[PDB]
Amino acid sequence: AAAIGIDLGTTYSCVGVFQHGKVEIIANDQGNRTTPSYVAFTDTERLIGDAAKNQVALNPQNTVFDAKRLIGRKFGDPVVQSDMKHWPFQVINDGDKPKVQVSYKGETKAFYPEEISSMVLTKMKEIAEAYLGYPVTNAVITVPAYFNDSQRQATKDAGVIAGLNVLRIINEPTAAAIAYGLDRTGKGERNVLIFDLGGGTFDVSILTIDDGIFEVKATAGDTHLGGEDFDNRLVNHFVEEFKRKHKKDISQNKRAVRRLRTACERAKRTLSSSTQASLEIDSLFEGIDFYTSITRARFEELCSDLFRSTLEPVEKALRDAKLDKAQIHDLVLVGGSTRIPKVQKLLQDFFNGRDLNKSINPDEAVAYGAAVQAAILMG
Amino acid sequence: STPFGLDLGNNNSVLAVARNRGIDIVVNEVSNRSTPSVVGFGPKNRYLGETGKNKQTSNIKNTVANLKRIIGLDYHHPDFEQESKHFTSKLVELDDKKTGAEVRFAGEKHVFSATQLAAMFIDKVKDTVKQDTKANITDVCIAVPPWYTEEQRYNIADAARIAGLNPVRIVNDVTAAGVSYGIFKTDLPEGEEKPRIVAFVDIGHSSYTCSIMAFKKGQLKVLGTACDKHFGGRDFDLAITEHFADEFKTKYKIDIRENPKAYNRILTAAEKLKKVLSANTNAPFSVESVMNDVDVSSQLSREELEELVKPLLERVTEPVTKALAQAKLSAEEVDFVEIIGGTTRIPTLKQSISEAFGKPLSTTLNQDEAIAKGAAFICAIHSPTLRVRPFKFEDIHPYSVSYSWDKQVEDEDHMEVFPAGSSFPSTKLITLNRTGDFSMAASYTDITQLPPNTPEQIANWEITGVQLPEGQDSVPVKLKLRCDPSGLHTIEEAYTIEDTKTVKKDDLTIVAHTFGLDAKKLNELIEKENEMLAQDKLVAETEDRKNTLEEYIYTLRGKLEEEYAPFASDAEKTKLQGMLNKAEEWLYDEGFDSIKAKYIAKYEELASLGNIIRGRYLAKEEEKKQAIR
Ligand SMILES: Nc1ncnc2c1ncn2[C@@H]1O[C@H](COP(=O)(O)OP(=O)(O)OP(=O)(O)O)[C@@H](O)[C@H]1O
Ligand SMILES: [Mg+2]
Repeated sequence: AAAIGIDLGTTYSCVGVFQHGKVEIIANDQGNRTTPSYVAFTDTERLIGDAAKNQVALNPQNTVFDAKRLIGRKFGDPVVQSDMKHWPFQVINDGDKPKVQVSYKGETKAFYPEEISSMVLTKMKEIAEAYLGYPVTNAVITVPAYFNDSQRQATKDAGVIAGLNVLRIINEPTAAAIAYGLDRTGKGERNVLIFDLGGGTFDVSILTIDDGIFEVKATAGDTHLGGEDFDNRLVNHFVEEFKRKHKKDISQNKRAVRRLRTACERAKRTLSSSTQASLEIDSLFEGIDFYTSITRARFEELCSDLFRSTLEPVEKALRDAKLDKAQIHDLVLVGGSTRIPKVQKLLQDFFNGRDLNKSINPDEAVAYGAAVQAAILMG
Repeated sequence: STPFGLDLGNNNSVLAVARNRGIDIVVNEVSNRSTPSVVGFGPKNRYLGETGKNKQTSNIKNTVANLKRIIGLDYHHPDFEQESKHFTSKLVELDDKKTGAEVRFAGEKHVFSATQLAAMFIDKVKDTVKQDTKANITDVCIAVPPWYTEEQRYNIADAARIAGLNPVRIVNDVTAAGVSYGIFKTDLPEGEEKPRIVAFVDIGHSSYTCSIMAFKKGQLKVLGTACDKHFGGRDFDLAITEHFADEFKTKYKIDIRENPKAYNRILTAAEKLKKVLSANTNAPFSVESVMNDVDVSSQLSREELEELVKPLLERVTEPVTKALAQAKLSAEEVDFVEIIGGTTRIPTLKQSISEAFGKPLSTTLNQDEAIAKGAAFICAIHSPTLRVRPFKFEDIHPYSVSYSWDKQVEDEDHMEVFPAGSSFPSTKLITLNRTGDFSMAASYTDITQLPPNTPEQIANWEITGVQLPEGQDSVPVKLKLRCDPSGLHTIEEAYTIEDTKTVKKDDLTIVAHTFGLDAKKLNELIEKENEMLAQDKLVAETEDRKNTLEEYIYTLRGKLEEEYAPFASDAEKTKLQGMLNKAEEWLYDEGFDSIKAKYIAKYEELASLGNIIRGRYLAKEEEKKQAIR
C-alpha cells in the first residue's frame, strides 16, 4: 500500500501519490485536480468539496471555509478576532477554543476547526482510495512554515480523525522544494527562496538545505494580494476609453460595471498566455457597442505598483534571513498567480537572471513534494 | 525523435509523449492538460486551440469545433442534421460530396475540407509538443472512436500528413486506454490463469463506447466493442438549452432560437450548470444580458435534467449489452468495469452502467489521460529506435471482409479473407494462378452487417508485371493480404513464382486505390498548410515585437527615474525620455498596426542608448561587490 501526500490548502486541497517512479496528482470524482476546502451543512445532508463550494451563495451561514485560519489557535487570538469579521458563518467560544457554529439538519451545531479539516482530509483520502482501488491509511500532510506546535498538532489531529496515519507534518515550502529535487544536492549549504502567491495569500519562505536537511531561515507574509485590485485598474482604464470615444461616463451604472468587469477578468486571464486580449461587450451602455483590446504591456503598466509590491516580502524575508539577494541559490514558484508573466519577470530581474523552478503546476507542487516525501518515509 | 500520442476529442485533445523511461502528459501554452479542439479564423490569422476557444464566442460564424465528427461525412448523409445542429459555422458540400466549412478568413471566403481543418489543429498541437519537448516530432499515433469508418481513418491519417507527421497507427481510442491499463497494472494473471476481464466505458462530448477486454501480463485482446456515436455531454448541454429556450419565452418573453448569439450564451452556460448537477442535486441558472438588457435567473434540479434526457437514456444500456453479446459473455463474467471520459461523471449514467454490469465501477485510471497515454505508448512501439517494454494487443474486426480477383483460370473469383469478429492486425497468404495482369478488390462480404449507406467496396488494386514462363498456360502469383494495425485493408506483396524447386521469379508492381489521398493532392494540401502556418507565425511574431517594444518603453522609463538615475547625464536622460515619449505615441498612430521590422527598429533605437546607461549601472554594481569581497 502506498502513502499519500496532502496539501491541506486554506481554500483548495490537493492529493498526490508516488507510483511507478512518478508523482500522480489525483483528480476527484468531478474531474478536478484540486478540491475546495469547503464543508456545507444543510437541512438533510453534509457536503464536502465541490458540492460545498457550488452552493455557498445560497447557504452562506452554513458553508464553512478557512478553517485553516482557526486551526490550533486560541479564541482570543487577535488573528481569530480579526478574521471573524470577514466570514458569513458564526464562530463561538468554547473553553477558549474557537468552534464554527452552524445549522445542520434543523439543529444548531458547533465544530472544532480540526473537525472541519478532518472532513476535508477524509475527502482527499476517499479520492486517493478511489484512484488506487484499495484502502489508504498513511499520509504526509503539509502546513505553512509559520505554523506553531499547536497549529501543527491540531492538523495532525485532523489527520487522525480522518483515519489517517500522519507519517509527518511538513512545511509547505519544504514540500515544494522536495518536488523539484532540491534536497538531493548532498552536503553543503544551499539557500532556497519559495515564492508562494495565489488565491489572495502571499508567503515568501527562505530555507537552508544541507545533506537533505531543511532549516527555516525566514518567512514573510504580505497576506493580501492577487485579486480585485487588478480588475479595478482594467475597469477604470476602459471606463475612461468609453468616456473618451463616445463622450459619456458609465461609472455610476451598477450593471454595466459588473459586465465590463467580467470582461476585464477574462481579458486579464488571457494575458498570462497572450500578449493582447480583445474586449467585446454588446451594447454596453445606452445601446453602444464597446469592442476594444488591451496589450500585456499596457495591463502591466496600469498595475505596475501592484506588481512591484510583490518584492517587498522578498526583501523583508532576505533581511530576517540576513542574506543578500546574491546569496539565494534556488527559486521555487508556487500558487496560481506565479503563472503571471510579470510576476516571473520581476522575480527574475530582481534575482539577476536566476532560473526559476516553475515547471510543476504551481497549484500542485506542494502535494507533489508531500507525495514524494510520503514514499521516501515508506521505502 | 519522440513518440507522440494524440487523443483527438471533439471537445478537447490530450497530448502525450514517450520519453525518459515513461510517458508524460504535455501541457499547453496556457498550462492546460488538454487543448480545446477548435479551429477559428480571423482577418489576419487562424485561432487554433486555446486561442480558438478564447475568440470563439466573439466569432462563432468562423469557428469550427466538431472537427472529428465531420471527417469523412457525406454532405447528404441521412444523419447529417445530428452533426450540423452542433455547428455554429457554415458547412458546405465539397467536390467529392463530403462536407467542409465555409469561413471568412483573411478578408476572403474560404472553403476547407474536414481533413484540412483537422490538419490545422494537429499542426498546432504538434507545435505545442515540440515547444514543450524541445525535440523533433515526426510520428503520431492518433486515437479515434471505434465507430470510425475505414475512410475516416484514412482521412485523419492524411490530416496528420498535412501537418507534417507520419501517422504511425490510427488506433481505436478505448483500445488505447486498455493498453495504458495493461502497461500500468502490475498484478495481471500470468500463465494458465484465467485472463482478467475488464469492460471499459468511455462517454465524452459526443460518443459512448463500451469495449470489453481480456488481460494477462503483457497482453490484451478485445472481446467486444459497441458504440453510440449520438450519446455525449453535448446532448445534455443541448437538452438543457432547449428546455430554457421554452422557459424563457413564457418567463421573459424572449426567443433565444431567433437570436443565435443569445442562444450560444445559454448553450455555453448550460454545460456549467450540467457539471454542477453531477455534484449537487439542485443548481441555479443565471445568465446576465443574454440579450440587450435582459438578465435571466432560473434553476434546474438533477431530477429535472434526468427527465430532459429521458429519450437519450432509453439507449443507456445498449452499448453494454451489445459489447457483451459480441464478446459472447454475460455481465457476471466481467471482473472490473473501468470508467473514463468526462460524461461518465454524471450520476444517472454511473448508476445505469453499474446496474447493467451488476458491478461497482472502478476508476483506477486518470479518465482524461488514459487514451493519450496509450496512444503515446503505441507510437513508441513503432519507433525504429526500440526501447519500450513490449505489450501485445489484438483489436476486434467486427465485419466480414472478402477479396475478389479477375477470375481467369481460377474456379473462384473471390473469398472471405478476414472474418466477422476476428482480430487485427492479420495477414493472410494466398496463391493464385494467373494468365497476365489483373485487378483485385476488397469488399464487405455481407453489407447488411454495416451502417446504412455503406458502399460495399473498400479498396481495389491493379497488379501488373506478370510474365508467363515457357509452358505458357498460367503462373502462380503469391499474395500477402493484410488487415494492418489500423485495421486498414491492404495488399502488401505480390510475386510470380516458378522461375525440382519452387522460387520467386518477378516482383509484381501493385497500384493501390484506397480512401488515402494521391501524393499530388497530399503535396497541394501540405503547401496550403505551410502558407497558413507562415502567415500565422508572421502575425504572432509581429504582435510579440510590438508588445516587447511597449514593455521596454515603460520599463526603461521607470529605470531612468530610479536605479539608472545616477548613471546618465542630463542630455542623455532628456534625449532618451524624448524618444521614449515619441515611441509611445507612435504605438497609437502608425505603430498601432505596423510591420515586424519597425517594432524591432524602434526598440533598437531606444535600447542602443538604454544599454549604455545600463552598462554603467551594472559596472558600479560589480564594483560594490569587489568592495564586498
Ligand atoms: N463533472 C462533470 N459532470 C458532467 N459532465 C462533465 C463533467 N466533467 C466534464 N464533463 C463533460 O465531458 C465532456 C468532455 O469529456 P471528454 O474529454 O471525455 O470528451 P472528448 O474526448 O472531447 O469527446 P469525444 O470523445 O466524444 O470526441 C464535456 O461535455 C464536459 O461537459
Ligand atoms: Mg474522448
